[PDB]
Amino acid sequence: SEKEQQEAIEHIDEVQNEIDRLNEQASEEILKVEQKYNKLRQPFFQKRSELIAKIPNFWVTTFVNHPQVSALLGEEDEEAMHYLTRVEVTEFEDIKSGYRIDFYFDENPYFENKVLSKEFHMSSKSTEIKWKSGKDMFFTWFTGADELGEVIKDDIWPNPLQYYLVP
Amino acid sequence: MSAQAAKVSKKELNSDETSEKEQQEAIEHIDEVQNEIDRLNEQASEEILKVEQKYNKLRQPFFQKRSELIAKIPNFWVTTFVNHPQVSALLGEEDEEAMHYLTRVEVTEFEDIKSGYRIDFYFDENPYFENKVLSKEFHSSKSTEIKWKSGKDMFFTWFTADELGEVIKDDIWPNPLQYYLV
Ligand SMILES: OC[C@H]1O[C@H](O[C@H]2O[C@H](CO)[C@@H](O)[C@H](O)[C@H]2O)[C@H](O)[C@@H](O)[C@@H]1O
Ligand SMILES: OC[C@H]1O[C@H](O[C@H]2O[C@H](CO)[C@@H](O)[C@H](O)[C@H]2O)[C@H](O)[C@@H](O)[C@@H]1O
Repeated sequence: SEKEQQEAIEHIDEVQNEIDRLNEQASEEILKVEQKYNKLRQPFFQKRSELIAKIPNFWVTTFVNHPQVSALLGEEDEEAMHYLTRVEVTEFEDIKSGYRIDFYFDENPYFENKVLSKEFHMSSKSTEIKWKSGKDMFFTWFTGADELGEVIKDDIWPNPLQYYLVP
Repeated sequence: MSAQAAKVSKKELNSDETSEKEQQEAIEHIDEVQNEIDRLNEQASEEILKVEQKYNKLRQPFFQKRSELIAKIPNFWVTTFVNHPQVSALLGEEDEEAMHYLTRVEVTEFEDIKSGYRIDFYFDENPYFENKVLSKEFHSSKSTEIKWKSGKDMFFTWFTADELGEVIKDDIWPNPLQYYLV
């Protein structure tokens, strides 16, 4: 029994080793699916970008019509957001590495930066905002950072029209 | 006819046609592109579901075997829990004494046509309650009514949710052995 309990635990160790290999294989095959479809989708996101450029205030309105993102938007934040021209989400090619969100802003009284970028690593890198005279204030989320990041990546990004078109 | 044509002319001319139209056209063209995106999302989804079904079937006999082996080791699950940083903190010295009678944990997920998951806790005969199995389901959660013995009423507040359930399901279930040892 003291030996039998010992036999059982070695046997548990071996079964768990098989479990672990199978958990690893499943994760790898899933990740490859995501890597595959991230590549196939890229020409359509590019095209979709060009079309959104023809709808002024597309990204502001999309954000405003999203219950979670709106909770993140103060008065001046939303005014700054009027210079918001384009949002891109790019997942790193291997997917596991993380992703980046780019926010393009037209020339504005708030900051010098053309693009404000937030990167997520699997760790969080963001653009330093070159605020203009006395403008230093959403933009705090900029500097948990991954909740709004996931909302944009996973909710808004696949179908932003779902929010644009629905007050 | 003259008066009718006058009304018609006024209506069609007098009664924007750059910016509005541009917008409306763009929206229709974005929808077209979305349809391509959605088909791709659906293909990926299907692919991931086929991968998940395959490895689920591969994994199952091993998790079955692992449970039967676990039942031969006294204290496996207390030791696993006491060694887990978040479950350990919820165990008083009492709940720990009770968990010595805990022979078996099962986590069963029903995802296909969502019904959440279930954790079943099997106990040998013990001084604290009558129940052979204490279960909890999370979809927001159903739980076994514990039939305490006589002033034995006591972690087991959990059966009166999300965080602990997720910990056991997501952390410990796939590999309890890393806590049992480490
Ligand atoms: O792989 C299955 C998922 O496909 C979509 O999500 C991926 O594609 C999106 C763009 O269409 C990305 O924003 C996202 O990060 C990717 O995970 C779909 O939105 C999901 O519901 C599917 O499960
Ligand atoms: O298809 C049989 C069952 O597969 C899944 O369950 C197995 O895989 C899980 C992790 O992938 C293990 O945690 C579980 O113990 C295995 O039995 C699925 O969760 C079940 O609903 C399926 O019946």
